Amino acid sequence: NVSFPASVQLHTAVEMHHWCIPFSVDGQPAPSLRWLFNGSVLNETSFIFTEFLEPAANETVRHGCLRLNQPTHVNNGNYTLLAANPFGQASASIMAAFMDNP
Amino acid sequence: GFFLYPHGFYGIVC
Amino acid sequence: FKSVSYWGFGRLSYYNH
Repeated sequence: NVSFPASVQLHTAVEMHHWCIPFSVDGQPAPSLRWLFNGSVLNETSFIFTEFLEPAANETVRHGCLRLNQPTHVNNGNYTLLAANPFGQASASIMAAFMDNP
Repeated sequence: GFFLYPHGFYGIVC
Repeated sequence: FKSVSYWGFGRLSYYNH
């Protein structure tokens, strides 16, 4: 079984009806994941959750979005994706802005 | 963790 | 650690664990 360190890649926020922070993750064993918002652990609710694409056969890479539904200026801030497995840790952060702040 | 995936997603867990 | 949940409609609650 091919073992290798967890890795992540984060892309800038895109609007696709809902908002999406796109990402990729990889690793063997399959990594564990967590999101942070301004350094705080982000709990997934029906308005912010992780949504994956179905993975293609014969590949360990996983792609998806942090999907935000109906966000506002309060959701503007620093999003971090954390991944880990036994062979390494990875981390990536971007700034996202969804509405102008009053 | 995952709102959509109580048992993880193809190995990936929250 | 602290955590955050978004409940929609501009509602963010923080929770201090």
